[PDB]
Amino acid sequence: IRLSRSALGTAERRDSEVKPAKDLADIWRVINEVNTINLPTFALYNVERSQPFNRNIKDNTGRREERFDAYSQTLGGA
Amino acid sequence: MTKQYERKAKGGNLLSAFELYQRNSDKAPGLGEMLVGEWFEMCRDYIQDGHVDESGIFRPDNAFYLRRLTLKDFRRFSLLEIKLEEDLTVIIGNNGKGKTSILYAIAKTLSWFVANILKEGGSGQRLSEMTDIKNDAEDRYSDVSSTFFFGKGLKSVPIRLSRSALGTAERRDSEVKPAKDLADIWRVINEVNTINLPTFALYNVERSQPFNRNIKDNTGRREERFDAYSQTLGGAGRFDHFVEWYIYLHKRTVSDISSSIKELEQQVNDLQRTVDGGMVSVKSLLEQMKFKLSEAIERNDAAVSSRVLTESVQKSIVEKAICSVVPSISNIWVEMITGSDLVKVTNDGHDVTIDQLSDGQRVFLSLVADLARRMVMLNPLLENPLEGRGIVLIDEIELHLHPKWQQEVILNLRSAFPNIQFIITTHSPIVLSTIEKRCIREFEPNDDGDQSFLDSPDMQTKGSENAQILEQVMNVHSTPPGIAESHWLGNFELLLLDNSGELDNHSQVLYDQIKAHFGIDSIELKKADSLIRINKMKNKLNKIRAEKGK
Amino acid sequence: VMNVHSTPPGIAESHWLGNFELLLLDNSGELDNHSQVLYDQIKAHFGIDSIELKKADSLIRINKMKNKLNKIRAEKGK
Ligand SMILES: Nc1ncnc2c1ncn2[C@@H]1O[C@H](COP(=O)(O)OP(=O)(O)O)[C@@H](O)[C@H]1O
Repeated sequence: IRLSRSALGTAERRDSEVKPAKDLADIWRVINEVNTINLPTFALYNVERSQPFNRNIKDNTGRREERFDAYSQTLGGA
Repeated sequence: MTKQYERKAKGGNLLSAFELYQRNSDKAPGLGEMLVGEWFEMCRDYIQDGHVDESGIFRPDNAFYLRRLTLKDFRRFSLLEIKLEEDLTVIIGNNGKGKTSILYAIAKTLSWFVANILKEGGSGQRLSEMTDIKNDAEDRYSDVSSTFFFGKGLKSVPIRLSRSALGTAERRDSEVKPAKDLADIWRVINEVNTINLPTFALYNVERSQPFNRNIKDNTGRREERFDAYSQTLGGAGRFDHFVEWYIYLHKRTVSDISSSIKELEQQVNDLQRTVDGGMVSVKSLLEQMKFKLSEAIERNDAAVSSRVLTESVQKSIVEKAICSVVPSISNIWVEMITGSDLVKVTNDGHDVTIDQLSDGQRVFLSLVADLARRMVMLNPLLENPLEGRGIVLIDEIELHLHPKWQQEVILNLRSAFPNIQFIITTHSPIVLSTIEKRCIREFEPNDDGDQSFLDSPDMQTKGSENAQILEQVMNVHSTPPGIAESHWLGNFELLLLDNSGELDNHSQVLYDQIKAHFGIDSIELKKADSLIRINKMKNKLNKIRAEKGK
Repeated sequence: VMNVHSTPPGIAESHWLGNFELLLLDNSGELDNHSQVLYDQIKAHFGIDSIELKKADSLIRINKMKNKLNKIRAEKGK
């Protein structure tokens, strides 16, 4: 998988080659929906962690109980 | 009534002189101008007197700093009393030992000073209900005590911040009256005639903001002298405010007033002659700029009457403060890229912007830049505004800093800001290696808050080895205890000591695996070889002694 | 690995052991006025139980008896 970007004000724009990642994640998602499987975990813990306080707002964001809530803001840094 | 006040004021007291000035302020003026001004030019001199030492650093005659702090039932501390150094105090300990709580309490105490400096009879921050009162405390209340020092005239100004818990008979009240008195002195002396005010800054863990490229346009609030007190004791410094102020300085340096006031005068001269004959319609709706001319005349005398430094001079001072403290930064300036003005720096010979800066460099840059801006804005009467009074609290001074940078983070800060009392907390022994032993307050590993005083370490940390400071001061083994390979040298030493000294199979296999793991010329192998050498020589000496006689 | 000194280089007290090495090896390995002054400074700053003073006194002991043995050997080598 290759991520590519061109600078501002450039006539020629470079594209990204992200198809194999889509294929692998499609395999994971389709197999999981047909029959439950174990899904990989992708997390990023950058400097944006260590923020003060906890449970700032009620955070109406999508029912933490459901399984695919584990991928929400998983690579945000905090 | 006034005889004792007159006698005491000549002896070196400002509070009595302040009371005399306040009491004679509302009396009959003119005939009593000399007597009321004599107290003014004794209270103002107390805050303004100072000499330049042999090192070329302005040393105030009367320094302002906090002497001792007492915490009673405040969080994990049942009763803790702390004595603080005049220049630099370092608080060290394990996690959850209350180091952050001490800085938080000092910031809350300084909040009242800041508030009463800003507004007449202002109210500072006061303790929390939910999290500040000690749990399982039989009194359900807490208080913090401060004993600031402002020269021989004010040897002690006790400050008490107190609070009760959720549900009590008597609500404990504060004793912020001396802080109000001192800040009232500062404010009214400044308002009668501009003086230098102390800077109180708190830098918490929450100073690692990722920075925003979008900054609000300069409305004018970032150039007021009383803007260095905005969110100063609030954790993160206002780096966006610094960026706006720096861009303002760049714009006013590249534009200046001598290239605009003369143009306004020329336009007025042309238009007035044009409207001389009549038809003043070309000036009735053009009178707005003629009145804006007088408006620009105002707010400009304040730049000459308050003895503020030139904007170019302020820019140069801030730039040289930033570059001489941050190691990677070489120079900093503003460019008009695609119209908007943005700040660029020089990191390791490259010209990245602020948003491209790493978190380690950006946080330290923001800290030093905010401190320099606040000192420059609050100290307009000094040749070097960085040599001004103040108390700055920094939590985790080594945050996001490489060990190479930790060896020079204290010396640079002390050199840039000589007259600020720094109260810091650290987790690194590399920083402690550059700090005097007298400046360190330590929490014992076996401490649940029942202790009453913070002692200095027994070993001199300044100029010491990192391993020695890790062992004696921080009680950390040089090698990791949880790694099996870290005990091989001691096991080899014991297995060679109990044996006759010859390398038997048990010692030989351990030596071989030590060689295989650490390497051919690791320190462990050299130490093992030296132990073999000394054991062989000791055996030789014992054999010689046995052969000498029976 | 970190490419960092274990002892800070910007501290004047860090080079005191090396300075003592120089001022001790200069004449024959014996103490004199400036060497004794530097030893007193090391003792007062680092302390009595500090490893710095232990290294300094071990160095003094080694050098004094090295000088004695050198004189003994030079006596018979003439
Ligand atoms: N109100 C309280 N009552 C009792 N213990 C508390 C209270 N507030 C905090 N603590 C404890 O005291 C410590 C506070 O941590 P902190 O002041 O940040 O110390 P450090 O900065 O050294 O990590 C933690 O161990 C916490 O559990």
